Amino acid sequence: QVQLVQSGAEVKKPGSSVKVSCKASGYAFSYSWINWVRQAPGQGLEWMGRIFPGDGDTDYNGKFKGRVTITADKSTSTAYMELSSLRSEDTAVYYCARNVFDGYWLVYWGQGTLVTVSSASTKGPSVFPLAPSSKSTSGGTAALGCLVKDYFPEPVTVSWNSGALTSGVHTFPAVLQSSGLYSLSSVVTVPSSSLGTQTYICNVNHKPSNTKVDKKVEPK
Amino acid sequence: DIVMTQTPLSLPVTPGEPASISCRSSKSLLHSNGITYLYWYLQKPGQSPQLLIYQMSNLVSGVPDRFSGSGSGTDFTLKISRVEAEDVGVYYCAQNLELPYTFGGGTKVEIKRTVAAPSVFIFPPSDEQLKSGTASVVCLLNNFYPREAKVQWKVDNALQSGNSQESVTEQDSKDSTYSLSSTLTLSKADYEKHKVYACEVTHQGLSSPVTKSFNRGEC
Amino acid sequence: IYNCEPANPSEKNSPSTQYCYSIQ
Ligand SMILES: [Cl-]
Repeated sequence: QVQLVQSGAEVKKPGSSVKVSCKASGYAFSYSWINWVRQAPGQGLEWMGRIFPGDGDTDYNGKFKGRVTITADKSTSTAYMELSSLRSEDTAVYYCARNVFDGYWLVYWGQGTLVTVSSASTKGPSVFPLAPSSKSTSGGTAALGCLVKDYFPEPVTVSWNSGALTSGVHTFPAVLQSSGLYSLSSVVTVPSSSLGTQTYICNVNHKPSNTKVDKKVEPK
Repeated sequence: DIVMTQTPLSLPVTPGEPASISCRSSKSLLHSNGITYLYWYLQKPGQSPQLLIYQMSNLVSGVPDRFSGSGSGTDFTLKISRVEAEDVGVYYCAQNLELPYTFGGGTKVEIKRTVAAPSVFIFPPSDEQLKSGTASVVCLLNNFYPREAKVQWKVDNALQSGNSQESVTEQDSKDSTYSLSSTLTLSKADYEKHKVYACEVTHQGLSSPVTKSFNRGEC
Repeated sequence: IYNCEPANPSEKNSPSTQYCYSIQ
């Protein structure tokens, strides 16, 4: 079973250098080219370079002005991509992919590594209620939610009533604020007629800061 | 470098009907050996890219037979004979004829369904946040189609630009709708400077723009 | 002369190319 397993998401400061790993198994590491391809927002896929681990031979995309270094460690069947002098526009998901000879090209892909380039410091979120009101009713339901504000880096997770409430939930993509911190809202739709007797609580978890918060959302 | 270009940028598809997407290269990808070095990849939502078609017309074993690829040396088409819901995602063409390898900009395939107007809700800032010195007001557009929508904030009937941010969900896998949040952020001070807070929503499913509003403090 | 060269960069060092050269 061919597998390519990459390192986890990485936050890097501007001007730094990141090292992304790609651990290979299920085939002969030495004898296939490992390629690196990135996917920046608003961009398609962009090729960075490749390495043939057997002899260490490489090819690089000239566009990256010598900022990319690709290496291999045969002892662990791991390929690496390093990108130096990071800029905000280097924020992207970086994939490794194995070339399969005889015309197939990039059949096997790693799961990708998100590299986020930012000067921001780790900070846990503040959690505020989005209270149901006469202005958040439709049909026979009411919308309510939680505003998870001012945290860094991604990700946060949100559940409702400790996981009991999953139907009607929308947790929006986080938005990057001008401050450099993230914010997102999670909303759920429920029957309006039982807002006085049903309790709704959002469970927020921010692992990078080891922050957990439970916020009760009530009518107002 | 060889430039790869795709069209359209976005393609709403109807399960059960055919769909086709196009690609072109700035240079012929035809080799003297008769092979055309054009590849089609698909990145399904939340997944890594996968290879569907190698060398213009060859289906990877296991890929459903409804997929096919064809073209000339410079212009290519990926065809789905009969679309299935599981075919959504971003399709990329790519060439490996020359270094550097290059990819098209992608075509995002999503599900076409009937127009559905958003349900609109508005949320004043919580007292808790206000006490912290900031005011976030949230407008929610729930379960609508298509994705295109316009949200304008009015405060005391004055249009406010620059102080809001939108977030939109990806298409729901079951009902094929979108939801959207628009959040207007003000300092607690600037916030108290005004009274009427209103969200005006324009969408194809609405005969006329809908407004949800509240009076600061009074309910 | 028979050409064993890889048709494109993704066949550089391929088993087919190596074998081709081996029997020339
Ligand atoms: Cl390759």
